[PDB]
Amino acid sequence: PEMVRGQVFDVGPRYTNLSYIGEGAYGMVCSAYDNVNKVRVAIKKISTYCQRTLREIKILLRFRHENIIGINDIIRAPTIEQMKDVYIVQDLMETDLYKLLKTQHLSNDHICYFLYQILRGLKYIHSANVLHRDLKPSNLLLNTTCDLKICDFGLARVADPDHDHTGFLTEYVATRWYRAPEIMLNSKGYTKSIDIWSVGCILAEMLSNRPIFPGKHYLDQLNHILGILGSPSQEDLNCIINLKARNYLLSLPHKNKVPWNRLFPNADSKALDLLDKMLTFNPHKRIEVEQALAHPYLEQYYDPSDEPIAEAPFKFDMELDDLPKEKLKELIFEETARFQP
Ligand SMILES: *CCC(=O)Nc1cnc(C)nc1
Repeated sequence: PEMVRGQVFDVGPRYTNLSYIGEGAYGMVCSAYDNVNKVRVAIKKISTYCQRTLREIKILLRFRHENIIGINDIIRAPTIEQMKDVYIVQDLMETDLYKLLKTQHLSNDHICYFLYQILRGLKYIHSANVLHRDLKPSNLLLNTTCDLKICDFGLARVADPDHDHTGFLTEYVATRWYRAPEIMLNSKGYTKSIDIWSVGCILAEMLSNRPIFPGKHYLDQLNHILGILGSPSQEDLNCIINLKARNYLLSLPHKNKVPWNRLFPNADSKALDLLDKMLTFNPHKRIEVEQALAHPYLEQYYDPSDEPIAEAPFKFDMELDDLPKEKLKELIFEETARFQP
């Protein structure tokens, strides 16, 4: 079996000429030559498993969309007893939006096209009643021709708006700078509006190459958001019934709105109108994915007949959070069976 940086990376004879790329949310990621399809591919090693691995595999195997990364193949031992590592093989993409924004200024045309493809993929995900819940530049892959694919469904959930409410300062898992204000106030992140806020943050980041709300800890994230949107209105406060959340907001000094054209003096005006609508404080007033696609900023691309939806809503058969470790390993084994000879 092949080794990389002193660690086993056992992808069978189909995949050769490994090159170490880095670490991801799962572990070691390499590229390799696929001797069947005659292209280099990306392979990630997954090494007591995590429910996030099963979630990712089940979703990605069910989804089929141009702007969502697929799973091409899965490598594992032929039996549960021998199964230790699982390797997930995917299209090799030149880069991701995190790397690209650290080095490259985007033209307005690239911003527009990237945003289109993000929302086109998101339309499909939300049409399946799924929330990605960790949209951010590093989860947006790009090829040499700037085709964009959304990746990492490890924190995804089925939408559940009727059970979205929670108390003030409830802990949350998803990446801090991309969290909607309501996560810190009264929301579990079980509604589609959670993902639109992340997309808004990504749009702002494409406009300036800097994250718009770089909070350094949980409540600092909310104070960055309020420092630009300004104090919420009476009406938007009245929507927050929880007293600890409400009263926290009422305790703050008045903050003025920072106009988008002052933060982004080089931006297209239609881009800033759409940004405003995605970065709306009140999640009920926030624009939805289909409205966003229909916004004038995206008029060159918008074509709902070419923005497909999922054939059916997605469902987890069992509730993943209460499965023991043996049942989780057993389910991963079953979900990956279709790739065995
Ligand atoms: C979703 C994140 C991801 O898969 N990123 C990634 C990093 N490196 C390569 C080669 N492919 C994908």
